[PDB]
Amino acid sequence: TKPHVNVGTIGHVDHGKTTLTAAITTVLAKTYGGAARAFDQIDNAPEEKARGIEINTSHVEYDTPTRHYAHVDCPGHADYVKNMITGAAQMDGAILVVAATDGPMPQTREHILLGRQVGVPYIIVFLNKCDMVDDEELLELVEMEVRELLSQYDFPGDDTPIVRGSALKALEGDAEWEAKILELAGFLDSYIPEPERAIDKPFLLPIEDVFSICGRGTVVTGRVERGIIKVGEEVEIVGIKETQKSTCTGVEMFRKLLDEGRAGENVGVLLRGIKREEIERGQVLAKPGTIKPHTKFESEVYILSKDEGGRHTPFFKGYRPQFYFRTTDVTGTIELPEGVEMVMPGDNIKMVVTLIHPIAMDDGLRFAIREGGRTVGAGVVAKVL
Ligand SMILES: Nc1nc2c(ncn2[C@@H]2O[C@H](COP(=O)(O)OP(=O)(O)O)[C@@H](O)[C@H]2O)c(=O)[nH]1
Ligand SMILES: [Mg+2]
Repeated sequence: TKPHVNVGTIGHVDHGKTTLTAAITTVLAKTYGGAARAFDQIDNAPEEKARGIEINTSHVEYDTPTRHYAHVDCPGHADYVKNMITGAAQMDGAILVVAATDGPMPQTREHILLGRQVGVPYIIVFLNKCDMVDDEELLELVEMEVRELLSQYDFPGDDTPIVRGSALKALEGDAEWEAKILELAGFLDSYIPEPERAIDKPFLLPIEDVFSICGRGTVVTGRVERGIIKVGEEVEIVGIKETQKSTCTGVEMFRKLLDEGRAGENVGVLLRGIKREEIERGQVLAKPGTIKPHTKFESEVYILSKDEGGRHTPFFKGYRPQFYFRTTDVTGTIELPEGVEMVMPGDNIKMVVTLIHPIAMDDGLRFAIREGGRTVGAGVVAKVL
């Protein structure tokens, strides 16, 4: 029915993220129905588990007349880091909360940096605690500082919606301040475009298995990740080996002959021309010229602490783990930042990875770092080199 959008509040400690998350739920419920959530209920965030990594995060849900929002608010800076790198749902947009009394702070910069790194596509800013500021020239100064900050990290600072308000006075009931929270909900709907449906994205099928039907040819199996493959359409086999071009000669679902295969369907794609021996672990079927194979990439990664089931010892320059992209582990070489000799468990770093085999890759692709068969960390492709 109504579109679902994943948002969240980012910004420095005590700028007003939780108060704002409360005010959003409260004002939207007071204006056009729903259940209002108190500050206390969002503040003491429960602990969530993302494959062994522990993250304190509050998941609040609210509705505007057209959209349904799944909103994340975390207590500490460490949770934001973990959540942006491996968190359950990738943000479609973010609300950057900036206290007009403090202006941009170290975590303001960090969240903006991580946001682009991790591929958060839209940022709306709520200039909080304006009830405390009597100087209009001061508000303009903070606003200009925030727009400069966003532009520094490739966000369109000059075109970013900035709402001047007070999250506390709005949670309190003050109509004049409650208007500004409605203006913010308006920007969520107008500035963040409708999220792209999996079925409307270019066709991609990560290859889970290969078989060869007698007389029909090679069958490649998997769950259609995105788009639609119709019988007769041209396809590319991208991964370890040099990219191959073929044609979908059939689509099968447990004996049922389909004319097409859509996103979320477990399907068997027939390829006339391709031989079984040409298909390798980690290959992908995709709409020709929509994905490129790469070996070298820049990534933002988090290494599990011993407590999270990860290693107890640090790793060094010579570390060569397995990178689990979609279907298989691929061994990679690591380049640590200038001056970094070792990486401790529980740390996050910028890692330049060189895979032994190319992998169909785009910025924003998430992966797992495994040493045995055990997860030692998680990452996101920031830049494809
Ligand atoms: N003056 C003023 N203080 C506010 C406002 N919103 C929140 N605060 C207060 O600032 C403190 C920090 O708020 P909080 O949401 O917990 O910050 P967070 O850690 O960034 O989420 C709390 O004691 C709030 O009541 C506001 O609009 N104006
Ligand atoms: Mg908070």
